[PDB]
Amino acid sequence: KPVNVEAVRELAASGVMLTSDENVVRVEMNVQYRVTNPEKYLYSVTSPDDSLRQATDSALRGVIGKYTMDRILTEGRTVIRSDTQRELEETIRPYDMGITLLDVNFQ
Amino acid sequence: RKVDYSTFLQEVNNDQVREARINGREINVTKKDSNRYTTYIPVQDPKLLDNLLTKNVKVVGEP
Amino acid sequence: RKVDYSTFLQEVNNDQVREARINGREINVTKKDSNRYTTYIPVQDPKLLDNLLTKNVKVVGEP
Amino acid sequence: RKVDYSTFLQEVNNDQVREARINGREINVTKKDSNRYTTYIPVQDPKLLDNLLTKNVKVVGEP
Amino acid sequence: RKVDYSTFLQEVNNDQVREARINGREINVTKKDSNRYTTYIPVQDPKLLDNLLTKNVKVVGEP
Amino acid sequence: RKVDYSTFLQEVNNDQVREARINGREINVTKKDSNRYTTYIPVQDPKLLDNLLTKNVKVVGEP
Amino acid sequence: RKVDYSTFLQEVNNDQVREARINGREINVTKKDSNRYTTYIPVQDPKLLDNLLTKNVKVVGEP
Amino acid sequence: IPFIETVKMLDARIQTMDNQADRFVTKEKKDLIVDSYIKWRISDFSRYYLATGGGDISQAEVLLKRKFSDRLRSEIGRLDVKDIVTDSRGRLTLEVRDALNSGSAPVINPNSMAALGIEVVDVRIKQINLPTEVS
Repeated sequence: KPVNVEAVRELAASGVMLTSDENVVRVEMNVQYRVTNPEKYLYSVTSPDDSLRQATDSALRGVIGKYTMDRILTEGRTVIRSDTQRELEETIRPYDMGITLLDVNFQ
Repeated sequence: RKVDYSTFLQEVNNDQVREARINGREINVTKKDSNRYTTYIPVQDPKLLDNLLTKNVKVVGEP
Repeated sequence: RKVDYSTFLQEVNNDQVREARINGREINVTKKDSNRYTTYIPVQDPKLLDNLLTKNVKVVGEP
Repeated sequence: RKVDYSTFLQEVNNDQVREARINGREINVTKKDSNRYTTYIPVQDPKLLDNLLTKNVKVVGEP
Repeated sequence: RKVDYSTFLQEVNNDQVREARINGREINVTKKDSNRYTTYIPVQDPKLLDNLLTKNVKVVGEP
Repeated sequence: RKVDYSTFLQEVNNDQVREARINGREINVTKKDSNRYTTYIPVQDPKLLDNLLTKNVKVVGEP
Repeated sequence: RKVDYSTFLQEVNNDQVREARINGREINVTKKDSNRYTTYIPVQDPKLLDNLLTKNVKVVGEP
Repeated sequence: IPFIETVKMLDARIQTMDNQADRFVTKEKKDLIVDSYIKWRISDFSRYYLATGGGDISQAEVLLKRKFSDRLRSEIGRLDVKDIVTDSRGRLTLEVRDALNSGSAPVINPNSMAALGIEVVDVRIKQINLPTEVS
């Protein structure tokens, strides 16, 4: 079974989200990841990419929930991404998938 | 791998495909996560090409 | 089993259909209760695939 | 027997046909009074199938 | 005798044709004054059949 | 002497030709100044007949 | 040199094409800076010529 | 060696990637429409060929778009529209280029373009417009 280890894989997670101050924001995100130790990628979770997409969406929702609307719009665009990447890394840890994370960037 | 046409449309509507090589009825779909599969067009669908171009999906014909 | 196209339609709009496979003019129709019957298309219908998709009906192409 | 296409159109508008069996080019019409005849399509008419459906006329395909 | 398509459509809008026997590419036409001629579709036009149906002009297909 | 299809369209948009002899893909065109040439349709264009009919340009088919 | 369909439509909408040599599915495309390449029509497109004439590019056919 | 060795050609000339009109939010919620272009070269041909499946230019352009949009928005978020228009030395563009070339954590950061086989040589903004209502 061949696994495309070296190639960089892309994922898009977008959705209408609720902020802290009862406000609503249209948010999109891109996540670029690699795959290592292909035995983990193949024999741990069914469709690891879909699981990672769901985890990314959950982490993005959780991060946006805490912060207010205006800071998300203008000032928090750096702490939002930093929190989202850490939350995604913590979330996909128990799954023990072969995927390693390169960059989470806020669109 | 073979993936159903309705599932492929749900996938493209959710921004999961990157490039699609169309060979008549047959379509070779490449997802954004570097997974490739093949689908088949059931009947002539005019909305298919518009949906593909609208969602910023690469479309490639063949000889 | 052979079943005509009209009652297949108002079964589709009354969402009793789950999977439809279209090789040619014919459609292999599966109901929600896992009862399958073949249907024949009288003439090409542009609205057929749109109606099938909007009703969240599984659609399968054929090689 | 044979019947003009416009005759079939106005006939189905007034709701007295019951079963319409489509064999490609030909049409085998069944009346509400058990009268059977034959009609031919001038050229491909997308509105035909919609009109037959909206008036609750049984439509039957053929292999 | 062959009659031009633009003249044909204008004459149909004039309500002066009674029967039109359509043979695919060909049309055999009878005027209201019992004048017989023959015309041609340049390229497929459903609006043709729409205009003949709305003008109550007889339309005839053949095997 | 062959003329571009686009050039044909802005030329007829200017009301400058009279007759259009449609032979499948190719069209024999005569202007208002008795200049005759041939033009080719790239693909099937439904708006062609509507534009030609709206601007009082006569069309003739061929056997 | 082969160029996909989606980027060709992007160039057409961004106005970097002068004339299009359409030969069946194949389209021989020349940019406004006299750059030559070839694109392929994957599936029958009903609107490409609309945009092509809207952007005023010389479209030609081939015998 | 025939039938055993194939060859893939990667152009070392600088490639230019332009971005269509898109909306950015400044510090005072003033929406801007920004047109910008980037110029990039391949640094490590093997690494670039591995990172982008088959060495296709579009695949690398996609990643470049994804990162450049993020860095540019994060830089604009802290700035005034007057600060952006009055900027003549291209300080924000230079900072964006430096962030794209060297990422954040001879170590190479995985999120840097150096982790891929891409080097960004210049980032410039072509035109800055306003929404039709503001104009």
